[PDB]
Amino acid sequence: MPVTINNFNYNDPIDNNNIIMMEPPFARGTGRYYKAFKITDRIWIIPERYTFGYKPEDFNKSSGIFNRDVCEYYDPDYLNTNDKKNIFLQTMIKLFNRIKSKPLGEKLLEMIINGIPYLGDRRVPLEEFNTNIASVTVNKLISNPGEVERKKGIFANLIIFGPGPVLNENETIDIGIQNHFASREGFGGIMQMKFCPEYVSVFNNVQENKGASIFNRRGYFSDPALILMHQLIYVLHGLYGIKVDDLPIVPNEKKFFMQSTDAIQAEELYTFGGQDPSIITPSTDKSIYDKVLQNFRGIVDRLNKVLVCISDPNININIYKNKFKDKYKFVEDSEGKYSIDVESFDKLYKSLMFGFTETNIAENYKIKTRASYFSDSLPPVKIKNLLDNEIYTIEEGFNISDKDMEKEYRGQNKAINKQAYEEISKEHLAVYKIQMCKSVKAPGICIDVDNEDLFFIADKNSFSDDLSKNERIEYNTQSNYIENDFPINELILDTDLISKIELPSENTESLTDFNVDVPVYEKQPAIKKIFTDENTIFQYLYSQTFPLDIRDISLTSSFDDALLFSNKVYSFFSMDYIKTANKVVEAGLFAGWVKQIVNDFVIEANKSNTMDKIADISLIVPYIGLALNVGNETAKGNFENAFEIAGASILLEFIPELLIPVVGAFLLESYIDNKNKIIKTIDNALTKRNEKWSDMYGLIVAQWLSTVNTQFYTIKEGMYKALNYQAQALEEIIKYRYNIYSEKEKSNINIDFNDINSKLNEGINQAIDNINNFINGCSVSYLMKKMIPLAVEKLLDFDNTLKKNLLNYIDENKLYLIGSAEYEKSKVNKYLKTIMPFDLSIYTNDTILIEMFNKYNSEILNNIILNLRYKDNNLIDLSGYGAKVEVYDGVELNDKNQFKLTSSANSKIRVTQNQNIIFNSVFLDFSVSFWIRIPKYKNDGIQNYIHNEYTIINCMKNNSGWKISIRGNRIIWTLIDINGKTKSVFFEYNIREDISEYINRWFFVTITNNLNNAKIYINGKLESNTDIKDIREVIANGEIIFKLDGDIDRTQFIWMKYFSIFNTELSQSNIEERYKIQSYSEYLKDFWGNPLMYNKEYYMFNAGNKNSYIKLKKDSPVGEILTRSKYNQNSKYINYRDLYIGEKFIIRRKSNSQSINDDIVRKEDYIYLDFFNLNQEWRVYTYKYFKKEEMKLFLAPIYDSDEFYNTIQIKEYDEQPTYSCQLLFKKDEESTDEIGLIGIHRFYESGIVFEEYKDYFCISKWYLKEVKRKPYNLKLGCNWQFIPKDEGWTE
Repeated sequence: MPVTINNFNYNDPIDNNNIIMMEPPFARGTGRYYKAFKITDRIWIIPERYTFGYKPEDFNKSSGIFNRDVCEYYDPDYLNTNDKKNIFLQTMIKLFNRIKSKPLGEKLLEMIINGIPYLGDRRVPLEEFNTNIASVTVNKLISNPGEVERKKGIFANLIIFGPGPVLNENETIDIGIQNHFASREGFGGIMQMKFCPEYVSVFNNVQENKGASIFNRRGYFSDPALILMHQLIYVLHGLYGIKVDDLPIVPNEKKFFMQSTDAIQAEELYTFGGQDPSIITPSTDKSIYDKVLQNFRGIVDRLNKVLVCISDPNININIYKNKFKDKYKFVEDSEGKYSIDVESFDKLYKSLMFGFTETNIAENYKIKTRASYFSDSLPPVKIKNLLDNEIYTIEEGFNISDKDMEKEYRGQNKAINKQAYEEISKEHLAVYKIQMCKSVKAPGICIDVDNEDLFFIADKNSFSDDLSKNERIEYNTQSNYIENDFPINELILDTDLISKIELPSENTESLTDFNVDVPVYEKQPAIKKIFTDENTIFQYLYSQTFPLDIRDISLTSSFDDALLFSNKVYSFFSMDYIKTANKVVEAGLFAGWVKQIVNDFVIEANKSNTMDKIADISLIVPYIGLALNVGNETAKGNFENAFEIAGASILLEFIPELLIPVVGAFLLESYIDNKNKIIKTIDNALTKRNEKWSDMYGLIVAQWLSTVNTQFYTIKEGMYKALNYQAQALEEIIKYRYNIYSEKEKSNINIDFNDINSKLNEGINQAIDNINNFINGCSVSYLMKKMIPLAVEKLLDFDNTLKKNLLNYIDENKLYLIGSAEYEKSKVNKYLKTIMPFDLSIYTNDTILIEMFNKYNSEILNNIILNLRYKDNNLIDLSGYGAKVEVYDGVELNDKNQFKLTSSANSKIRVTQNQNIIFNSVFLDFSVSFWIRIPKYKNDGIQNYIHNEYTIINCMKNNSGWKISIRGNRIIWTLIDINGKTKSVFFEYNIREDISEYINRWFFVTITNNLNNAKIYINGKLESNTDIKDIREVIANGEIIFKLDGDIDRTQFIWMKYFSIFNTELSQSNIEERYKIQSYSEYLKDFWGNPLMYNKEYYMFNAGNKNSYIKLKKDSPVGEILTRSKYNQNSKYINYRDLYIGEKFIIRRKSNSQSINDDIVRKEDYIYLDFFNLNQEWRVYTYKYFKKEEMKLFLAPIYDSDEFYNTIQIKEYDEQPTYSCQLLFKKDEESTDEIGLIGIHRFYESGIVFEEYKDYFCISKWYLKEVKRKPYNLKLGCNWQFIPKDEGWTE
């Protein structure tokens, strides 16, 4: 039969059957009875204020509190009269009907009703049903008081009292005697409950978006009749007796900003559900499991031993034995002897522990609840009337589809309903506050902070170290890993407990001994003063807030001034924003000023890709340090620089000390002489090692989740608060500016505040989205980088020791006992090689962590191993792992990451790596990318060109590795194989073809090998490929040393720019992006790729013609174009074109010619390109009003016209990187429109000597298409390459 609610009023006469006057167990024998109603059998409601342990004066509000976590509300005038008691009882009936509606409520019930507590705790022999114990029975009055008093015994399972002296507090107390509890040792007892239906908690969410664009009423409130099932699941645990006590999670209190909280056991963590039960280590899980199993076996022994009761003759035997067997799910043998089935007990334990939880109940009932135990909270709000059927419907609840609210959880939104659910005045709320004040005796600055805002950091005393126990293993031992996931189909298969037997009656004899212990509660002070000077969130969020009674303010960027003056506020935005906000305008431009300041606020709050630079950083929020200052004072300096040089470890202000004990070795002393069972022991040892790997990973994950995410969530909450405060301050300032003036401007220009409020809220929402994404990525990066390697090191050492021990054992015993051994030698040599990969999907289930972990792992810029970059005249790895580099300050290098390597031993770079990261078993898969410049041959050393072999990059550690060699016109990549053979990759440049653009030029090279193929990229394309299909099984273990390692001529020096080695697959669509990112630059390029320089000798080169230059004759000053020649010296071995030809285009200025001062780079600079010929000065001239066609520029004598603007402009006209420039001679400065397009014209120049047929490159309207469609300009007369002279190139 389904559970049935009995409906009746409060003034009904005492029937002594359904409305009795019992005595609560904690009342002992005082003699003050209480009326009590029953809803369902063994579920007694008793409406009255809980007064067992509290003083009568305790109820009124005082300066004290009870517990240091929750915020409390006092009220003495609750449940005063019969009307209030009747309303309480009606609300209880309504809530129970709401619970009974859904099938899951019926499953939760019918389980705390049919579960009868065992008769008698351990202080009784194994053959007695000692009914006279305070944890079983209570006494009820039969006769009307005054002449005759009788007491009869009545059973119970749950007694629901009223609220305590604090309405918010709800608890489920149990019964225990002489400091020993029968509710934990598999027995169970009657339990009480405290409750109040009206008041409910108010929570909030961050990731999601609120329905309304307002923060006056924000968040949600918890639905009544769902707080109740939390207490009922606690009651079910206590009643079934599995409320085992074990290691708590103590909050650390060794610092001045730590949270103070009472210890919390696993009972409060196993029922809240979600990701919280994952901070409970599997060792503690198995310990609890074993304790529960042992207790149940003990009760099996007691139940099989008991045979007669000597207290109440009315009690039967066989029916009670059958009922207890049904309750505990035992197995009855044909001889009447009970037992325990391991699978049945495991199923029961999982169903009772993981099967029911608050998150699952909320998801089933479609009710909004919090995300985790460690989360935000808000002051509570009451409900005006829970009985009015227009507000709360027992079929749906707060989400009535009639009023169009069953969507997006609209029913429980505080802002949208806003009318039927009053708030609670803060004139009676008492909270635990901490007063943080400066070291000075009287600073005038003493800040208050709630205890609910500080950082919660766990302590290392709360994590067990069962890994270090010496383990004995034999062929009969298999260890089962207990899961932490509940399939909801268990209850479906159970199907409403059809097989349960009807419970026996509740009429037994009365009790005699009623001695039982009762708790005593005491108040605490609510003020705690500490002296601190380390500025943090608690010191910035207060300075960002202005007093309520002030009217006019003015933002400023001085935190010291913000603390000193209450008039000003602190703003971490830009100085232009501060100036705009401080500006004062007139009535004419008020609307324009308002729009401008709102747009500026939105743009300033929306920033995600600041300082787009070649560096490998995806996203960053550049005002977190300026707004919060969390860590080692990240506010000062550059947050971007600090992040890029310190990794993700700079935000946190307390680095946890990990607990990674060394795991104990195995004791495989089974000593089986025959029956070849040693293989079973070996396999069991391997499985046990796997389980220990899993346990260590779980421990690391639990500690991470307990500390790091908590601190980062506090950071995110502070960010939300700061942004909201800034928006509110801006709106208040705008309102004051509007209100300052008289009615004239109000009538002339009209504006409403709702539009600007909505715009500001939208901006805040977008900014919070970006900040949340950044913080989540940072947290996952820290987890994957700074914690796992230590664990994998410890497990690798343990694996080595275990392999040695197993090898010694097998050699000493089994090698002689059994001939066949090579199979298990191969097993112990191969299986113990590969490590178990990490995977968060096994140790966590909720999508919030998994999705961002997957995104981080899919990201390609988070897989750097050996990020080599220049930073402060030193080489520091930017990968974040931390590698030791040995260099001195004597050497001098350019800032833009330039390395020069030669045969001299003076230049020495030593790198020691932390190659203990999760290893790559397959290997044969990586990439190496770098930028090279190589010298040129000087027609000397044919042996050097042909025979010589040299290299600068190598990895030779265990006589098998890989290296990259460079020859004269060759690129080689050699890898070694354990067998003896070697595979090599060859590439070369054509030099007899007379076409070359790589020689003495920067060139990007990438080598990428996978299991299938090894590929070479030099320009983003494939030219030469060869197969590496052979399985090499050679892994790079040692260091890589950068040196030629050969004493040769000093004339050779190799230039290197950017070394990056990836252990990740780089197949395609990433190499080209890397090329573009690392080659993109604002400045201009030389012939080879160096920055364009001033006062540098230059010569003409264009891709249109291979032989053209400008030369001025030594005898006579005439400049013109002649054809180029080859090298004058004859050399049949090799030949090349001539380069050091023509006249220089030096930028010589008489005012500043030597020691030019550092200037400021500006786009489209005004540069004059004129050269000097000894004492003759030339002038570049063009006839302003030219009427001819194809007219050359004039090299004229000196003219006294310099104030006129005949400047030359330089730019680019192609998207992809190149080595060329675009020159322009703009005669009119304000020519905002295009004067003309490109024109290549065949021209018969009117030369006196001869009519030269040239291809002149002028501004003509005959080739509009090229520079109108704007492709990548590679071939044109608009190249104008500037080729300097340097000692690297020998004439």
